[PDB]
Amino acid sequence: ITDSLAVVLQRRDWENPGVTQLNRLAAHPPFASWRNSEEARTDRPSQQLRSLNGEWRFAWFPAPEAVPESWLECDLPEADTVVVPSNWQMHGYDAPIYTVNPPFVPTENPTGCYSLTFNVDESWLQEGQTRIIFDGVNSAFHLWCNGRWVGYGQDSRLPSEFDLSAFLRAGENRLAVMVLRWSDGSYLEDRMSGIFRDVSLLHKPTTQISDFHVATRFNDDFSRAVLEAEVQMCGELRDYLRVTVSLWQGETQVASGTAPFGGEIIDERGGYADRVTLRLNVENPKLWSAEIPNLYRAVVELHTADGTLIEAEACDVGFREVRIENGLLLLNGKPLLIRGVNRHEHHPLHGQVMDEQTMVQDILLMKQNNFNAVRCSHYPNHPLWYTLCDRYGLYVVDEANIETHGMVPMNRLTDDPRWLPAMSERVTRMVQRDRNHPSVIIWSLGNESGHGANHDALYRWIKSVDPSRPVQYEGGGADTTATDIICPMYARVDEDQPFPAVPKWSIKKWLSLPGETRPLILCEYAHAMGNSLGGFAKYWQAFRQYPRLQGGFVWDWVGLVFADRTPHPALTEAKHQQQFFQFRLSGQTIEVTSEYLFRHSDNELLHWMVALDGKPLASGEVPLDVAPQGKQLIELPELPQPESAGQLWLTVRVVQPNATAWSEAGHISAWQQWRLAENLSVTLPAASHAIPHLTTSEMDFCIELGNKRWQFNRQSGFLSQMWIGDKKQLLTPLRDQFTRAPLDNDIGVSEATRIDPNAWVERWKAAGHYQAEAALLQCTADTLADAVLITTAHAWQHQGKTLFISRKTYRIDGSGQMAITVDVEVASDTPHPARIGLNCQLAQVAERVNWLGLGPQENYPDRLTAACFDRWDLPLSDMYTPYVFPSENGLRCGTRELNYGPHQWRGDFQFNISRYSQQQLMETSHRHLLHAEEGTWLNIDGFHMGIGGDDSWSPSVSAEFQLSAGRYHYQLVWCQKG
Amino acid sequence: ANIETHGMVPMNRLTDDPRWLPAMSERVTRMVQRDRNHPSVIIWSLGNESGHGANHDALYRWIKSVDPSRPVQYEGGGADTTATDIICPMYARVDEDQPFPAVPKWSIKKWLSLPGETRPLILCEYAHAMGNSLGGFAKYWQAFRQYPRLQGGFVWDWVGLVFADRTPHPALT
Repeated sequence: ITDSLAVVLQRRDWENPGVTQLNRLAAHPPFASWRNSEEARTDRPSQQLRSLNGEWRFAWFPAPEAVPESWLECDLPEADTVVVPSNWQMHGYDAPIYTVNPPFVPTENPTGCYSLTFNVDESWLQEGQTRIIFDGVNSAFHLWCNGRWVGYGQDSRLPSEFDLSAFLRAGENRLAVMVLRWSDGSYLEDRMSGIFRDVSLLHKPTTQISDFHVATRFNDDFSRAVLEAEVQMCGELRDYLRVTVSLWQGETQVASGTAPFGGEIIDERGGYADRVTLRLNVENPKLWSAEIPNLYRAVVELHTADGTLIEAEACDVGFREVRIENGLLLLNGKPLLIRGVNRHEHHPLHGQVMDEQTMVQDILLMKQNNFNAVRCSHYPNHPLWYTLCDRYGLYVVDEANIETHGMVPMNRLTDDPRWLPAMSERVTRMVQRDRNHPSVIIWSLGNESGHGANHDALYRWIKSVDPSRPVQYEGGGADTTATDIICPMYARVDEDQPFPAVPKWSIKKWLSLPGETRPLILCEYAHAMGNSLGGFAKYWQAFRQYPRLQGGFVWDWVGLVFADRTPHPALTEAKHQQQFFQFRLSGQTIEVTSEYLFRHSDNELLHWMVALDGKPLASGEVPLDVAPQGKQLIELPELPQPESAGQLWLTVRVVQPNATAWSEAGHISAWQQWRLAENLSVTLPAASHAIPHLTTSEMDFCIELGNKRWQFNRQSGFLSQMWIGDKKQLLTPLRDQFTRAPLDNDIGVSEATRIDPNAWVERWKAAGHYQAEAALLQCTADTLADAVLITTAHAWQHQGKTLFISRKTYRIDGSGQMAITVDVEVASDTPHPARIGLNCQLAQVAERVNWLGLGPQENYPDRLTAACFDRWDLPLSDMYTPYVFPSENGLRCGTRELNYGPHQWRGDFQFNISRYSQQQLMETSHRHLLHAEEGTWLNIDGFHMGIGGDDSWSPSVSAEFQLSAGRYHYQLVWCQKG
Repeated sequence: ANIETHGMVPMNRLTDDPRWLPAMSERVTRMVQRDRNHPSVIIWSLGNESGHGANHDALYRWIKSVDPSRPVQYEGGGADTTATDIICPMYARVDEDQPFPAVPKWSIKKWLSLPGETRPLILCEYAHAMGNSLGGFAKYWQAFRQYPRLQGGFVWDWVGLVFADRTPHPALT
């Protein structure tokens, strides 16, 4: 018959861009079909919305032409039971991976056959309309109900609704869903097939609310608002039908309106008889923002003239105005600063199935790290996400599910009018679904699809239908006519990237180009792959200095956190750079500037502390009373002035004494540190009575002092062994190190098969930095009046070229201390080294690492503003960052003192300490393959290269963070317990 | 024009007074009447350091009516008033803002991109050459070459960059 798979799978609707759906209902805001208005007002669950999530029968087939006809009537015997909201590649049916003919898809199209057997009660079948809703099905699908074909759907990321009234019988019914892995829609979504979102049954009355959308208008000072609500009905029109729209603040009704159906005259033929526009006046409305997410409840009742209710719908309403004025994006008249992050829908252990608790955890983490905006990365999200962003407060950019980055002209589809219908569906249905949410402030036309005329047409469509929101689009150079905002991807603060026909100007230069008036917000910046986010403070200095630089979205929230939502160290950096209080020090006065636009600092307390080399001396706490965008002066008490040598540090932090909806009591939101005053140590070490004794064989230099011994290998010139009593302290000799295990930013997109030679790791490998051999040049050993002096000279050579020369002096005096001075010259023509330091493997393993230096968390020369100077004590495992792909990690900069076991190192250095060598980190592909080595590897660097982070496919370490000086000096004193 | 009232304490006390409009108008109109035929003259300047009054706007409009072939520039009242076709700051810096009250000296890069600003920027005075000076000149010229609407400037005091006997200062190199 006509419902057999032979007839249905004959036109190949999945290989036709002109067919994106069959028998699919219109798009609309989410509906519950409440039959009592009190349940709609309180958002209570509706008896008319029945979830079909749960156990479904599933079968897998290599191609759609391999499914037996009997599947249409009876469930297959070998079918496996699954939970329907899921991806079938989480169950071992076909292999998904991360990674040609625009209309055609491969003939071997993996096919999932879902089926459900369910009861429909008689009341639903007696009257009204029953529909099935698929919140998301990846690629395309065909639907059968009790063996009769219903319809066809595409656009995985938006709901597909089908009228099931004529197909449902009494009692048991069977739904059969054939889901294809690829369709023509895959060319706009350029894996992970299946029914990955919720499946529901909705019952509406015969006459019903088919649509409704709300808008807010304000006077000049936002003290008066008009809420306009347009309501569309479908069904049989009657003269007694009424629509009431009521607005509620809590349990208090603030406005209400009622009217029959029939709108104003639109043109010569009249108006809409099935539509009604109600206008509600709200005096002094509580405005919605991310800082204070004030919400109202709008209840739309379709009833009769006498008063019996037919059906009720409801939504949350936020009174807020978004507009671009004089080149500035304003919310409620104030210029926004977007502290945004890009976020994909990725469950920690369920693929693309997003549940409520994961969303709440993510929102809490983002708000706790000073994010106020989120970008729906390249497709519309679960509808619950927008509700949660309304309720907690987060600016949302809603993005159409259009992504054609694989195209070689890259606008081949988006400049073709034959693809205009498919793109128009993906834009219009998203706008029709999500236009009522106050959190959604910007529409995005999609991601990386070039710039065609379809983009301009859809941009103009959105501007006509919804003028309340700006439209942004990155594509064709991030500044085309299809965007209201210049929205570059990974443009840099100061350095231009003049690519042909799509240059990435520096954002400062981009703002001032001839004729350019628009605000600039980066849709993607600060790529967080691996050990990254160097140079973030430069971006935020630019954001705060330039009015039309209004922020951006950091790429990949999850990423800034691990899959289990464990935070990356760079997240701390972001939290510090995006904090809402800026601090200035002048003498003994702290100026606190609030970066809040709307809220007073009513839950803010300023704690301060003064410390000398990590030892606290004075502290206090001052309540903050700062108006939005205002300033508060805090005069400090007379600060201590110690006579003891050391450097005075003043730390201030902002604490929230009370808990909020998103933070616990005592939450730290902002902080800042200053150097107050330094006293130089002029006290001399008391002269010792003993003198270290030197013994010289041809093999080694041996120095003895009490129970301590130092042995230098004369063949190699390096300190080879150390003895306390009779215990050897070293496993590997202390030797110069100029390389690091490459980071994701060092590697770039360089591949073993496809080498990119501009990458840092490629330049280091070609120069022979990893294969350079140390050759001893001079070695002298002398006894002074009160010490022993060892001097060595080493040259590193590769293929006849000297890359580095290291000259070192070792002074061992009568107190047991060993001072090491290192002077290194680097050839100007070799690539700048990743580091200049010393490396050794300590024989003993200790539980704790103590250090007077910067920050508790890993910090680097170009990512260290969020670290504070103090005395830190951590477990050894806390000194290693478990990046998925192993690399150099765990460095602590600005370190004056390091204590590990019985060993102390003093000076001015960076260090990392771990159980993994740089060699093992380089040669291990995944972090689970790492194995702890016998002792502790210590890397003490005098100098270290920046890590970059602007992007991960080109060098991004700024010149001020490269080791280009050519000559380098450092000193470190090594002593033991005594 | 030979208009310079930098000693005034409101500093636009004379140039905002209509009783001084005739005297200023003579100094502007007679200069334009004398020098309008020279091809080397490409920009008219309304004077130096006189605040910003309504007389400046009136004389700017006069020049635009009489001689539309040349742009009119004026530093005064913040170097970006309605009496100038060019943002012409005095000694504004490449990267560091100097936010003085009511006459801020923005960084030139920031000055270009202020909301609503469309004009080119040319510094009428920069790189003060008193004594051993001209450090940071390369920063100015890196900014000039990077930014299209940063179109250069005039170094202060040719003679100065040279001594009185025209012997060259090292910074001239």
